[PDB]
Amino acid sequence: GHQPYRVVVLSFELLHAPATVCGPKKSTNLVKNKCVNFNFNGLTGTGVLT
Amino acid sequence: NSVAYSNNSIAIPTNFTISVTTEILPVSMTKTSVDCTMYICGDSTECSNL
Ligand SMILES: *[C@@H]1O[C@H](CO)[C@@H](O[C@@H]2O[C@H](CO)[C@@H](O)[C@H](O)[C@H]2NC(C)=O)[C@H](O)[C@H]1NC(C)=O
Ligand SMILES: *[C@@H]1O[C@H](CO)[C@@H](O)[C@H](O)[C@H]1NC(C)=O
Repeated sequence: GHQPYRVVVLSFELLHAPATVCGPKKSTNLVKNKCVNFNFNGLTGTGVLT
Repeated sequence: NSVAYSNNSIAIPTNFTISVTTEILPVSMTKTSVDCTMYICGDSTECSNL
């Protein structure tokens, strides 16, 4: 318990500004006027884009 | 007000009046319907499974 340790703390803030940091993911094209499930910067759902 | 009481006096009307009033009563309300899955889970399916 008395030996030294090393600490690294990572702090995240949620999406309020445009996203800058995130992992690898390929992006497809935009499809509209069709029921489809989407993913915009990490938020999921299902609907129609217009 | 104070009407005068007497043991040898009476009052009798000599003219009438035709009156029309109005009465309002509710009868029915709005018929609604709810969908549990759409209201609670929305588009998710794991929530429906739970
Ligand atoms: C009973 O009441 C009616 C209603 O007010 C009287 O009729 C009115 O009489 C006056 C006076 O002659 C007229 O100016 C009106 O035009 C009449 N009609 C209305 C709708 O007011 C009637 O005269 C009364 N009866 C008695 C015996 O007094
Ligand atoms: C009637 O009324 C008068 C006055 O209120 C009262 O003096 C009398 O006793 C009553 N009865 C009769 C029968 O007059």
